[PDB]
Amino acid sequence: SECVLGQSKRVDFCGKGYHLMSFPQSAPHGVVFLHVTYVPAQEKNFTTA
Amino acid sequence: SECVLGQSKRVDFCGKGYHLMSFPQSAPHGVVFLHVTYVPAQEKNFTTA
Repeated sequence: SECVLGQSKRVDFCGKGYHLMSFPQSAPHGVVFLHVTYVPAQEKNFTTA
Repeated sequence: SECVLGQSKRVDFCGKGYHLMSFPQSAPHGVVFLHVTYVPAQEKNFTTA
């Protein structure tokens, strides 16, 4: 109800990172979620005030 | 996962009041949280439109 039917702001609820979406899949006696998330990359230092 | 690794918008979940931060500590067979929150103070009336 939270991951699929909208976007989630709870940390580490729908995947690891900033959540984007989720896709459900059926499974025998269970369910599988395919969470699509967003992760940063190469960074750089700067001087801030 | 929620109070420590981020900021929580849920009400009366990560302590009482507007949540600011949280700190974890270990105890024999358990965990202890130190929630740091924000609470209003002395107020005054005003006329509004």
